[PDB]
Parts: sequence; C-alpha cells; structure tokens
Amino acid sequence: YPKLTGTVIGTQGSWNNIGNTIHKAFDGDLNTFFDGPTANGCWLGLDFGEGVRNVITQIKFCPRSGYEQRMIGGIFQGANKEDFSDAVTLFTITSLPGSGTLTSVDVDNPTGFRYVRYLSPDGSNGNIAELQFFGTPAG
Ligand SMILES: OC[C@H]1O[C@H](OC[C@H]2O[C@@H](O)[C@@H](O)[C@@H](O)[C@@H]2O)[C@H](O)[C@@H](O)[C@H]1O
Ligand SMILES: [Ca+2]
Repeated sequence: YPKLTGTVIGTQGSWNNIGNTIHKAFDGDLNTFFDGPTANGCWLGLDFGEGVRNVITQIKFCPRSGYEQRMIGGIFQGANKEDFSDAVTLFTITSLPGSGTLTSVDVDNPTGFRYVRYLSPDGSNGNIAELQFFGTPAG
C-alpha cells in the first residue's frame, strides 16, 4: 500500500528553538529529527484532510540516532477528531528500535481515520527521526 500524505500536525516549536520541529519527521532524511520543546507531551502526525479517511495498514518509523530509547512506550493512534478523544491505539513501541533505519509494523484495524499521530512517552522530547503511514482510502 502507498505512503499516505497529509498536513503535518502536532506539538509546535523545538528544543532550544534550534528548529528541529515536527516537520523533520517527514522530510525523508533519517538524519534529521523532531526534538520537542518540552520533555513530555510531544506528539506529531497527519491530518489527511476534511472528508478524507484512510485505513492504516502499516507504520514505519526511525528513532533519533543516539536517542532510540526515547521511543520505547510511544504509541501510534488513529482518530477522527483532531483532539484524539475518539482515538484508538494502532501500535505500541515496546522494544528498542534499530538505529538509522525504518522499522515497519503492520496495523490490523479496519477503521477509516482522518487523523493519525505518534504520541511520545515522558522524557522523550518527542524524539523521532522519521514517521510514515501506509494504507488505503476507506471504502
Ligand atoms: O533534554 C532534552 C535534550 O536532551 C539532550 O540534551 C541533554 C543535555 O545535553 C547537554 O550536553 C546540554 O546541552 C544540556 O543543555 C542538555 O539538556 C539532547 O541532545 C537534546 O537535543 C534534547 O533532546
Ligand atoms: Ca527526518
């Protein structure tokens, strides 16, 4: 299934205002990463757009090099409300992701979502180098 496109959404700003914003997780470079402005609460994802819903069949991600531990416990969610109050967890990261590569995980949830995100665990500053969603328009 193809890589899904959308509008990047999530935590605004970056650590020490250096500029490593959420957009660095979608730029195709595994060397660039999102470094959030706070230790906790950081998240990033996509809005596929009004009236657009995709079924998610796979997620790929790559940790920030040297900070792979900061992804453990992170979750990926799908939702149809931008505040994620109706979210369901699509996958939970429970082991250390390999450095410098995209780890691919299958998703088995038939629901169509307008919104998807990665919700980072405490102490991570949202650290992630790259994030990709795959799937198909909801029937
Ligand atoms: O705390 C978030 C922060 O963690 C690392 O930096 C930790 C500290 O490193 C030190 O060398 C000092 O620069 C100190 O100011 C830092 O808090 C990451 O390298 C950084 O990007 C950021 O994620
Ligand atoms: Ca990147």
